[PDB]
Amino acid sequence: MELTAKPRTPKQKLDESMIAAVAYNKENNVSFALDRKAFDRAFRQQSTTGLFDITVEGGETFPALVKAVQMDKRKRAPIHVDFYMVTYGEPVEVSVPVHTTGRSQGEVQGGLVDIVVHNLQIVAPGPRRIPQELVVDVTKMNIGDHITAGDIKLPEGCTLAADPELTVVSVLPPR
Amino acid sequence: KRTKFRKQFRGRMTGDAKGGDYVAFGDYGLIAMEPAWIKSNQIEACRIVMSRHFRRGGKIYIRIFPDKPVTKKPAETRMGKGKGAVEYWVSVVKPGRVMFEVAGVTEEQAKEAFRLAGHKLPIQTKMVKREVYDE
Amino acid sequence: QLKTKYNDQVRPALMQQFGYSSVMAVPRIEKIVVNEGLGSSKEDSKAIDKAAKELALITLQKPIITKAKKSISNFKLRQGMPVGIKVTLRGERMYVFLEKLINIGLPRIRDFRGINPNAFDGRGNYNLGIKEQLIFPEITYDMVDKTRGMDITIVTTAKTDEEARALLQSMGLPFRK
Amino acid sequence: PRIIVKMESSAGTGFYYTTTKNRRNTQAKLELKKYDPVAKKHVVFREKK
Amino acid sequence: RRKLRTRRKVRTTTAASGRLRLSVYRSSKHIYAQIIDDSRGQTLAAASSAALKSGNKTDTAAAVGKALAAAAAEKGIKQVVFDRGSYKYHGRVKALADAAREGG
Amino acid sequence: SKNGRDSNPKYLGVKKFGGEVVKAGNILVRQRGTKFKAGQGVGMGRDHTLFALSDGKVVFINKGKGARFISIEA
RNA sequence: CACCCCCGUGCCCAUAGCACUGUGGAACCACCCCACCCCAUGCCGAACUGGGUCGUGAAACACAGCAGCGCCAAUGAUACUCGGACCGCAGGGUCCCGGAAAAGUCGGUCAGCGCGGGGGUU
RNA sequence: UCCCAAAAUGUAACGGAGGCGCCCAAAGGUCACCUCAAGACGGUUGGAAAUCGUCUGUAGAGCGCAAAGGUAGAAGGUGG
Ligand SMILES: [Mg+2]
Ligand SMILES: [Mg+2]
Ligand SMILES: [Mg+2]
Ligand SMILES: [Mg+2]
Ligand SMILES: [Mg+2]
Ligand SMILES: [Mg+2]
Ligand SMILES: [Mg+2]
Ligand SMILES: [Mg+2]
Ligand SMILES: [Mg+2]
Ligand SMILES: [Mg+2]
Ligand SMILES: [Mg+2]
Ligand SMILES: [Mg+2]
Ligand SMILES: [Mg+2]
Ligand SMILES: [Mg+2]
Ligand SMILES: [Mg+2]
Ligand SMILES: [Mg+2]
Ligand SMILES: [Mg+2]
Ligand SMILES: [Mg+2]
Ligand SMILES: [Mg+2]
Ligand SMILES: [Mg+2]
Ligand SMILES: [Mg+2]
Ligand SMILES: [Mg+2]
Ligand SMILES: [Mg+2]
Ligand SMILES: [Mg+2]
Repeated sequence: MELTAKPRTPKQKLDESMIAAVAYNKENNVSFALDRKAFDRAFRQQSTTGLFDITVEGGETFPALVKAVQMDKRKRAPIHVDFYMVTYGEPVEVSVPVHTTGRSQGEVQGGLVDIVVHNLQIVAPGPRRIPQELVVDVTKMNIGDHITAGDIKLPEGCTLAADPELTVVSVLPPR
Repeated sequence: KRTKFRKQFRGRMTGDAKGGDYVAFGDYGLIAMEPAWIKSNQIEACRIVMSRHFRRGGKIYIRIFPDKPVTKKPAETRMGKGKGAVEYWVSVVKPGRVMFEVAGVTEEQAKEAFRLAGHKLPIQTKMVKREVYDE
Repeated sequence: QLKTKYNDQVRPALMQQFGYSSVMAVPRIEKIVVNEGLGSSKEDSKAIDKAAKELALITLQKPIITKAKKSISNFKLRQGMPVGIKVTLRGERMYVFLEKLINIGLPRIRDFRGINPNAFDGRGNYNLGIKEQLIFPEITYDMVDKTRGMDITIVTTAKTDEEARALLQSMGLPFRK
Repeated sequence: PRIIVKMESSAGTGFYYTTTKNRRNTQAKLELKKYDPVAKKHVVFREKK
Repeated sequence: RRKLRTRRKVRTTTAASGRLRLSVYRSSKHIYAQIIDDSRGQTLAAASSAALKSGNKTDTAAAVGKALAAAAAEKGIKQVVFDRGSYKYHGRVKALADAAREGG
Repeated sequence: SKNGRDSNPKYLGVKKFGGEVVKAGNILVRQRGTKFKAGQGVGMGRDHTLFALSDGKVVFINKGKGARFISIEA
């Protein structure tokens, strides 16, 4: 993720594939321009549950995590992005997608599986280690049943920041 | 459709959409690209058409809701009374606001239901997928 | 009368149960409260001025009337009317009523084997309920044949629900098995 | 209507009227106050008439 | 609740008058009876019972009153406003006033 | 029920403003309750209008939302 | 202001407040202590209150730890908008120049300043 | 009285809402003292809601009526 320039304050930010952004933590807080194509080609494949290292010209490569993007309503084009500086140890309240595996009852004989919460906010005390996904096997539950967060297994030392009892997936009756 | 209590009269102004969150709830959605009023007539028409394409399905929210009383005056008269009663409620819809939202169907089988819904609505609209997560 | 006999049972309550750092940490009784509710049949001034007289004969205190507040209701409830007699009492005026109730009152219900056990508050505070007032020799049944009841609240310190098992046990109150 | 009324006040042997009368709702027959006529002293005002 | 003391420490304004405030503490056997120029964050002429007063406890009333009046007459202080506290005004705390202007 | 009704303007508002020299008896703000509160050097009328007792430079005090005061500095 | 610590009373005017919590004890404070009378409860010394030590720091209060709750809260980008100049039949939109939130994320804090009095290391 | 009314005041419409033509011998002066909704457990005939009792309780009440402002140190509730 090479960066040519880091503009100060309101600048040209040409629509020649330039996106404003920042990265910030306790100490340093840098500057703007990125790249629409390289960013969004990277932002899809790295979700928000994982990092990539950017560097303005000169030897300053440095870890960062995508956190909050801001884009054009009345459009779908990203305009601005926030990065948080990775610390290599302290826990970070990373979001994690909830996926699914297998065919449940209803998925064979009845209604559809429903991911009632697409993204949990587990604390995951992991520097480099993050869960890019979170698989939830459903071949068990029947119509009317719903898996809550208490039995959403959390990989390798990662506490849940949500309620134990809140519903996360729920096979639902047809129609 | 109609709401249960109110006040019952209003007005008119416009600017671009405040809170149109993309895809909460569903996987896929349709999204207005022009400002308009939209009728409970037209919302329920989109409902009744998309139900037929997803028969026993059940994957349809309506994150949009008629709300504004609007008041055609009686048909004979010169200007003079106050206002007519309301006929027909409408919800405002600014570009980039999401209106429709299905989940759990193949793209093409949802894209076709959105095409059928967009021929019933008074605005140009777009069909979309996923990316952004706010909070 | 019953004062040190109270205090010669609370001091043993210090011992066999727990081990508080302080004699002031001990469970103890604040006040006994009596609430007649004459609004179940509110006379315009007939019995309502009399029930205060009988409750006052019980205690040597003049009852206050807990009048209704706004809150008009299904059973037609204009605000200002009287609805409930109340007498709070403490110390010497109180322990006479309490020994009088452990004495000839509570034991002499026709159907009696103790009151509801160990279910009062999340705090240790407690509350007794009277079935009817027909358990007295201070009134003759022949006159007011349709005599009513009353409701008592036994106020006490305690942080723990299991620490209520002294205000009644080591004081002279049976409770159910 | 009428209930509240106007009512003149007359000094205990003075003159000075003052005519600010209030309700006949609860003051069924009462009406006495005090304020000064032409003698300096505040005096008794019988508000009969 | 105690809302009573704030109503009297407001009821006598800070100074729209130039007078002086005289806040007692007759909640113990520890009365302080201070004199306060509220315009400056300063206290002037206190009269504690706190060092003995010969073991008089509510009887000290007159003694702390005359000790205040002696402490303040020495400094040129003759305009008073008697700031009560939580307290009523009849006996123990009333005597501090009766003694404060017998000899103020 | 045709409801053509309404009520004459009430010239409410802040009259004398911050840093204006004033006089005794000047009316300094008009209000319904006590949006601005009396304060030192400043009285308050029966209709809750606060107004000067002394002459001079004026007020400026506003930290308490719902606790804002007018005053006069000699 | 030699260092602490306590009682009263102010400025500030939740970055100082709550909860979980630990320390405190006859120096101060507080509960318990008895009340025919001063005084008093629309019943009750629970409160006012009038006479006092022990007893206990239990309760309350004081002070520490604490960032789970609140409260404060950037930078960046926006939203809007003074003035300048335009597009669309219209609903509505754009460009230049300055001004610029709200919410959120980074974070920040379980305060800071007085005055008088009391007892301490004797 | 409140929108409209374009963050000063002002501002039309056979625009949109709603009140007044009174009350109060105390609902006034002052002096003193109390602090409200609402919910949860537990309680005599009442039990969704009488009344008591504990805990929560910037207020979610109340202020003679319409609304708006304001109000917890009270204008609210009570006595001399
Ligand atoms: Mg417009
Ligand atoms: Mg617009
Ligand atoms: Mg715009
Ligand atoms: Mg939003
Ligand atoms: Mg009409
Ligand atoms: Mg202190
Ligand atoms: Mg010691
Ligand atoms: Mg006592
Ligand atoms: Mg303690
Ligand atoms: Mg505690
Ligand atoms: Mg900025
Ligand atoms: Mg312009
Ligand atoms: Mg044209
Ligand atoms: Mg300019
Ligand atoms: Mg600009
Ligand atoms: Mg902000
Ligand atoms: Mg945070
Ligand atoms: Mg602390
Ligand atoms: Mg000091
Ligand atoms: Mg205006
Ligand atoms: Mg204007
Ligand atoms: Mg005109
Ligand atoms: Mg109109
Ligand atoms: Mg008052």
